[PDB]
Amino acid sequence: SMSDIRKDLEERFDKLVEALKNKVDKMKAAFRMDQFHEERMKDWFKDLRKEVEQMRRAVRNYASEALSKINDLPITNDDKKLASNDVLKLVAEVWKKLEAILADVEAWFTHHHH
Repeated sequence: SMSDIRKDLEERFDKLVEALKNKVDKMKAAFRMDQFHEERMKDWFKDLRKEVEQMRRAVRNYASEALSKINDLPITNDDKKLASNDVLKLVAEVWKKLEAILADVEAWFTHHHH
């Protein structure tokens, strides 16, 4: 069924978001506003952008597989397109959440620093 496919996809998306958030939160709690820590944020931001890229890659892989499952269902082509539309909406929402996490910690450090 459609809802199973959707529900399972959204659960994977939510795990990526939780995992990214955990990584960012734990850095902020370890962060002291001193020099050693300041000079390292450049590299840590570099590594966080790689992480986001890797998760956006996972997002495409997970969505491609959901679309595969949808296209195997005994439903009309019209219904398949409606389903893929719903998948694409879920993809847009996990993208937005992943990008906000990154944007938010980048703003936290700029603001911490000004």
